[PDB]
Amino acid sequence: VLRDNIQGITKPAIRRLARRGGVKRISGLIYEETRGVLKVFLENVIRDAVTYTEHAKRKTVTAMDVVYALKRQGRTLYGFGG
Amino acid sequence: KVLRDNIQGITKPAIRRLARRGGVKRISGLIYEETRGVLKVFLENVIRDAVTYTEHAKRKTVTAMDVVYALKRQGRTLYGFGG
Amino acid sequence: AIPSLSECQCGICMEILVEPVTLPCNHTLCKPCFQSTVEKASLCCPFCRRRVSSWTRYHTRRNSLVNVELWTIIQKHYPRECKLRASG
Amino acid sequence: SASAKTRSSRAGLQFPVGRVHRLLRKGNYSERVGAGAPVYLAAVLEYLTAEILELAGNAARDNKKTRIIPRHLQLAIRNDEELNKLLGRVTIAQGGVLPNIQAVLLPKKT
Amino acid sequence: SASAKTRSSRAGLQFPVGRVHRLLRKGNYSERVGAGAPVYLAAVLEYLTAEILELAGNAARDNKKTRIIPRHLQLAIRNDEELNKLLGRVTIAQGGVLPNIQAVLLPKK
Amino acid sequence: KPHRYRPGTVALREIRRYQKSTELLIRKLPFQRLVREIAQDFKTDLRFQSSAVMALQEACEAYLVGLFEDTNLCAIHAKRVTIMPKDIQLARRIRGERA
Amino acid sequence: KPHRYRPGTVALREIRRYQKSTELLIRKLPFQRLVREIAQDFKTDLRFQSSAVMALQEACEAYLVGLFEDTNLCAIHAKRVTIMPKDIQLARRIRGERA
Amino acid sequence: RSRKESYSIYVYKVLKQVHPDTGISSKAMGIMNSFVNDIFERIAGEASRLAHYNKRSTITSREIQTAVRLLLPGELAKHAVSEGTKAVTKYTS
Amino acid sequence: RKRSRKESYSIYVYKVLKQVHPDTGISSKAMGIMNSFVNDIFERIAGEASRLAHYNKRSTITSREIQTAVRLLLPGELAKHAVSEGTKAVTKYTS
DNA sequence: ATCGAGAATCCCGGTGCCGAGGCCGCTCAATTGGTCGTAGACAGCTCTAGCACCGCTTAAACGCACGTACGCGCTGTCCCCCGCGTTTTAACCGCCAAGGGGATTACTCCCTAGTCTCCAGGCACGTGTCAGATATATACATCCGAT
DNA sequence: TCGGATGTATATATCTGACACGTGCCTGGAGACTAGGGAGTAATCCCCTTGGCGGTTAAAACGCGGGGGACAGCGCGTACGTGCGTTTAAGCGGTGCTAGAGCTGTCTACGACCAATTGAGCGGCCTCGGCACCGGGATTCTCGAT
Ligand SMILES: [Zn+2]
Ligand SMILES: [Zn+2]
Repeated sequence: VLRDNIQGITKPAIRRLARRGGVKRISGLIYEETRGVLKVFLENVIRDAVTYTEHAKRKTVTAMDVVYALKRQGRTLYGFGG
Repeated sequence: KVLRDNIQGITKPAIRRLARRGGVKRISGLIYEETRGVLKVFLENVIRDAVTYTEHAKRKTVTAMDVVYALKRQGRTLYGFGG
Repeated sequence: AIPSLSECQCGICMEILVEPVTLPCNHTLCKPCFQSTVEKASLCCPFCRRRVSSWTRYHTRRNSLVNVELWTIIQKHYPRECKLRASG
Repeated sequence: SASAKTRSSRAGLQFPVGRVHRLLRKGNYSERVGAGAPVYLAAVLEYLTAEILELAGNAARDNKKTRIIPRHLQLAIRNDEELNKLLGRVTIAQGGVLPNIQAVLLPKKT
Repeated sequence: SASAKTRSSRAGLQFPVGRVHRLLRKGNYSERVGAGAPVYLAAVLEYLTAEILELAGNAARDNKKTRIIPRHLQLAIRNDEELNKLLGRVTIAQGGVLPNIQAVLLPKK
Repeated sequence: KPHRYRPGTVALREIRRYQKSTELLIRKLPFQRLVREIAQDFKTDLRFQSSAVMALQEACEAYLVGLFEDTNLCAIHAKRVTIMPKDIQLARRIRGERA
Repeated sequence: KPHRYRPGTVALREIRRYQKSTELLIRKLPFQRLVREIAQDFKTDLRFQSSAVMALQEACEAYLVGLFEDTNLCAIHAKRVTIMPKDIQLARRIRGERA
Repeated sequence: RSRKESYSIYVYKVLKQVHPDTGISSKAMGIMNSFVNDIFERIAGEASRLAHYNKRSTITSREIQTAVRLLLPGELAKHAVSEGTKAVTKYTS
Repeated sequence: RKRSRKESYSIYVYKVLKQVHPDTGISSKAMGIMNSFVNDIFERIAGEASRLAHYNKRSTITSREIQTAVRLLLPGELAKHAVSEGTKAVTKYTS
């Protein structure tokens, strides 16, 4: 059992992602909010993916079910099948 | 039966009323031009979709059901006109 | 006006009120009994047959269906008798 | 339930079952339709309709009216967020909007 | 043209037609499929594929590389206007992002 | 002493009046004429069911109401109470209807 | 007299550095550990293949980059260059996932 | 003439079963008819896509179950699946 | 045992690439992206045609179904070019 | 304006390595042919709602004048991310292990498609009537210049 | 803080047309029986996924100096809300015409369906070069000094 893993999204990783977005200056309060919104997005996507997988009586998830879950959220993705 | 610049038919008080339903107090004087523009662009998109549905069925009049179909195709599904 | 244990008996299962929940109709029933009468039944109040399904969602999203004041009163007046039902 | 009655009554539901089964069969969703699917779908529809109708009735009664109008449906859908999350993209004819004003827009207490 | 050959060749195409016809039939979209619909669909698919590969090849040549990579496809999709309008929403894996800096953000003396 | 309200109070009053009410807000004849203009620009000699025009107008008011909510809060983001065009272009850009 | 750049110039250099690049940004192992967190939260005893978590990372970083584009636009709206909370909440509503 | 097929009477019956006093206008009845049709289309399309994904060819009950779980948000989905399974069991027995 | 059959559009994308740029190669990842793009566009067009056919109580997916679906789905100039080239292809096939 | 030092960047060359592409094997899906039941094209007929016009009322738009809220620019202040230098740690690459379940095949059965007959639930139709729109008269909440 | 002024909520008559209810039938729904194939279930196998070291080291944490930028306040001069008189064109009503939507019936060329068939295309292996990368040199923004 492991817990308190939201901090795995480190400071410079968030800085680099926001920087790819063309952002220069980032206030110190941005990072916790980015962690929160990322957690919500993972919750939604994982919920859909595990629903798909549990349906097919498979106890391991696959990239096909992940991309299906993305598509169902109106977030279709290319590069892993479909 | 051609018509002239009826985009002015969407009068200033109409935009004012829509904005008041939009929860605003203060309206910039030149808001109206781009509000008309965005209304217009939405209109040719929806009318194109409805007209091509109507064309597909050998029909020369657009029905409300085609309109709601077209709105549904744009992620703007509508209720109260059948279907 | 504090009712005795007889009125503290749940109207359906004839058992005491444990973690009471208060519907808008002031009708109260135990949480195991509440679950048995909502998830396994037609989502109706066990007493007046009222459907508080919207209320159910509204107060289960925040997990605030429990009426804390009544539970505190009961545990103040019947601590051990309520602890009797804790074992299974 | 071994009753040889209509499937809606046999299953305890109130929406039709034969109609739903026909629509599933003739809607081109699969070449084969399971016997238990139409009743399950009718039950889901019954739940959603019952929820929205009771919310609209509560809204109308709170408005001191005895007949649900589209405004009542709009108010019931928007006031709740669960249904609003389910019905985010939809619009209702003669629906209107929730009466609200942003706190900054409110006048200062002078 | 009346010929005894593959339907793609008879239509002068390279995308499969019998396979596309099967996916129209066995894909459960209607119980009956017209004879000319799969040909039209294959033609449309070939046109779109040819256009997107042409743009990707131009981008790759501008990048001094003679091989197509997801970055080239991402650049080709984003830089085009109508292809963007068709595929603006979707995200491409390993595609990066357009080089784009806001004018206000640009340095000033 | 003529009576004149302070600037804003009647604005809030009519905001509340229009929000609580659900009547149509755009005159139907000009909207019908404009829709006919767009149609004849697309194809000539089309006919319009009144219900179709009603559906168009309902969709239009829904669009404008949503866009005005969005642009109002975008404008108040910049410590302002007056919505100017740049609010509208930014709101449409970040919504993604113009890219 | 040690060399010292003015604040922002190297930030712009690596604006270009991470836009002309295509590699993944979030560190792989902590990210997949977080994914496992969420999975075991929703349903216990779940196993992942590498392609699944790679696709998850792809979607996650695409979403975050788009959100950061939008927040940069919002910050530019308020005549600011430092992104702030309120920018993020405004973007999150305006795209339509929170209301 | 031709016969028109709709859910008007069923919606009225459900409303009277819930609200034995309040009526409903024709426009609201059309709203609910279109609503029922829309949810029908959403769930049926999701179930068809889902069955195609697993290479099945029959919408069993669990197909609609998973479709409702995916489409409806969590708690509404919970109550929906609960009494849907209850109704299916009642129909079987 | 023998492995199952996995369908892909690799060869056709390669053929059209050679027809457009005769000397340009393509990577496996780009090939998979192109395959997924073809699948997505095919699904979109076929689904739009399916709903359109169900809309007018029809039972056949004719060429007009696909033509109207393409007109609906692609933007203006792309739709016009696709319609023109598809009409050319179908008339050549039927001739 | 200028010029010079200093990190950072573009350009050029050699090495190499794995993967993009080509070739062989071959299995099963597209092809062809013919047949038959029918969805659809087409001709015909009806009659509804769409179109077009008229005239009247007045609701609303429009324009002007005005007074005032505030959007924006400027200034000053402070404070707190940025860039850099130093230290630490877990990511990471490579290798190794176990088992477990995803995937595959083969068998059996029972569950739904299909057919036919029969029959009543719902709907197009016609009819009564009260829920709510509309007008008029009230009291009351809220605003604003002024105390 | 306060007393008119004004828009808003409230109570009552009224009257009307959409709403709720009776009808017939008929057309779609229900029931019985058959057939065949889709799906479940047993087995199994081998691909891969989790867990595990262990050395390295690139990147993350931490500290610190400070200078760009956020933010509060001032001031103004503009732009716009407010209100009133004017004009205008929408909205309602009523009527008249009919093109075209909708419905019916008929005939057939289109397309589903099944047996035979053979080559298009995919699986597995081999290979030669396109680009990754290290190493070096010229170029090139960037900052301080006047
Ligand atoms: Zn109980
Ligand atoms: Zn009760």
